[PDB]
Amino acid sequence: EVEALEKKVEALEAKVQKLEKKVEALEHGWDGR
Amino acid sequence: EVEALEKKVEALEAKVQKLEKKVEALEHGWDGR
Amino acid sequence: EVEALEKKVEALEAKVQKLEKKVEALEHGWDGR
Repeated sequence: EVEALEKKVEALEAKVQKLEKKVEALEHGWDGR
Repeated sequence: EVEALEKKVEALEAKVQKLEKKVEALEHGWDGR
Repeated sequence: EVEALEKKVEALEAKVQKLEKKVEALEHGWDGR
């Protein structure tokens, strides 16, 4: 498990980082969005 | 721990998938949103 | 690993909770957003 868990957590971290950026752009209205 | 960790990661994956869909709908403006 | 995994999952849970709130505010248009 622990190896599989490591991979899924790393996937999630990448996805959470991208969502934070997208949501921060939506909240601030960057680039006319 | 490892059993608890598995459950929380699975919860997070579901939540991250729903957030991606919602944010992709906000970014693309689907359905007048 | 398992200790490191616990910390990253906890970080992710906090971040996912904040994103849910922000996205729910964007979807519902709370506070004129």
